[PDB]
Amino acid sequence: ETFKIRKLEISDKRKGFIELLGQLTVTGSVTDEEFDRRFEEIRSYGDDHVICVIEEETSGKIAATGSVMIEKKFLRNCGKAGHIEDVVVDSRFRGKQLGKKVVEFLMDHCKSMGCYKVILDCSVENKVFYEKCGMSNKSIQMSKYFD
Amino acid sequence: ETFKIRKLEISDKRKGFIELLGQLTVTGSVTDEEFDRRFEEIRSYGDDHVICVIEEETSGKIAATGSVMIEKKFLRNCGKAGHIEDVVVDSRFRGKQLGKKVVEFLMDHCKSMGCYKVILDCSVENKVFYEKCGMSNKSIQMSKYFD
Ligand code: NA
Ligand code: NA
Repeated sequence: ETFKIRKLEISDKRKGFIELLGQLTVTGSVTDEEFDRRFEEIRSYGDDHVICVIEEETSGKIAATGSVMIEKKFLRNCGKAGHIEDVVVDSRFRGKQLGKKVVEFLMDHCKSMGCYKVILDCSVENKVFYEKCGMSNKSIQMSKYFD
Repeated sequence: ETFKIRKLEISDKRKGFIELLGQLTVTGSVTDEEFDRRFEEIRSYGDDHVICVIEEETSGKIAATGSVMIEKKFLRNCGKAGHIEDVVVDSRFRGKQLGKKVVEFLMDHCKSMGCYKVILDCSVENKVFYEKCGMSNKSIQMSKYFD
């Protein structure tokens, strides 16, 4: 196995991208039409919304992924914060240090865009993983689903 | 005292908006030029990035504020999640139920836009406040500042 890190491309709909997201949470059965629609809506944000993928070359499937959306604010001298989302590594490839590579790629992008911070939410069990990526836990997440 | 809830407007730079944000965290001394630049960059996102303010009428200053940025995803059938940010109530006006009004305004906007959830981060001490707004705490926030 060999791993290539890069951004999501429109052809990744045939490389198990949506299937890998399904290891994080419900995707539904996303059609090619819908995949392309939402790919172009995200591409429209340019550098303010980046999806990283790692492809495993032999299988030609996506092995890991993570996203970041840059939020412009008024505080912090009209600063910018990165929100890292949708980080998932295929269970087959856990222990291969792919999730760190994804997170670092997105942190590198946000530092380069002049963000003052990056944040993400995780389970209590995954705190120590993200501490290894230089992060700290000082707040909690609240959520409301419109189920 | 009388309170009017609405969206941020370009004239709010003269109504203590940036001063109120300074009760949450560092703003720096944001110029009118920079305020207008960043107001128009956020306005450009339309319904995908809403800032709510509550003005206290007698003083004509902003008494509370909160923001939401809608993130488009591929999971959840190409769903949308609302990220509520930058929620702050002037210390003078705490106990007047303004923060609930702000949060509910932003949740109402996200439900109307078809989001499947809304999330935000808070201190452990403020968990119970947000539980009163119908939210639940099941994850933690990790952060990295580029200080
Ligand atoms: Na923004
Ligand atoms: Na988006």
